[PDB]
Amino acid sequence: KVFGRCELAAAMKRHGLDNYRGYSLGNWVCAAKFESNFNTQATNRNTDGSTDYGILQINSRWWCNDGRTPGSRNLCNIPCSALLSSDITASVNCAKKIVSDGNGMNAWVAWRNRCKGTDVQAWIRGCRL
Amino acid sequence: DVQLVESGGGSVQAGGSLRLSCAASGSTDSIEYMTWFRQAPGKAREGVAALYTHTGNTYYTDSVKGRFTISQDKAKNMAYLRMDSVKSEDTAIYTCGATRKAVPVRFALDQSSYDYWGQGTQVTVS
Ligand SMILES: [Cl-]
Ligand SMILES: [Cl-]
Ligand SMILES: [Cl-]
Ligand SMILES: [Cl-]
Repeated sequence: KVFGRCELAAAMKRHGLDNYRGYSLGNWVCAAKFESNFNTQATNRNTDGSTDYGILQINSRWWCNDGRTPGSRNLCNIPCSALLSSDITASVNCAKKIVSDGNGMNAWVAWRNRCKGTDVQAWIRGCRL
Repeated sequence: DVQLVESGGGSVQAGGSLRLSCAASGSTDSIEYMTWFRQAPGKAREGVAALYTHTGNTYYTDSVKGRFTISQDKAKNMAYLRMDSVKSEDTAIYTCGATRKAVPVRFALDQSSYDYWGQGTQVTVS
């Protein structure tokens, strides 16, 4: 499923992401834009045999288990398949753990590169939340 | 790929100070952590001090807390280890490591978390 911007904003708001660990809702929408282009089925293979899964490109070495990744830690205690669902809930709940790790949203490279320090509110503007 | 190059090192008196430097080059944009490891004679490599480059947050092994300081110059892709109040037990080969993955803090002092390594530099406490 490919979310619309305001569709995803409303879903993320319902999941309690607004100001989660200090990050306003626009940060989360922007992150999903640049991580996955709002595509819940996005995947990216890495050179360590891990794969990044879903709308927030969560990694299979550290966070979810896909059964094929060397050195798997599964800190979110979930199958990576759950992160390719059309509803965002498993991704969100694992993202809540990631963003709480100690370095905020810097975990997301696309967020660092294209969202951090920008007018992130623009991503929720017009959505009538 | 990322190349890491150490400078500094050598002999130092107990109680004294040395500074090590690590310069990264190559695909440096994606560097997440720069971290110092060491390996003392007859022992396994251990993580000493890790720095998360996008926040400046630092993580230390217990045996060096308060004495060693890791810092950076992010704009120059540099990491530094200032070793103050050195002890006998600090004699070791010190190696710079880096990774381009966003390793959980709890694994930031484990060597298997790292993808890129320098050459090692000897520090000897007399
Ligand atoms: Cl931040
Ligand atoms: Cl916002
Ligand atoms: Cl060279
Ligand atoms: Cl070493």
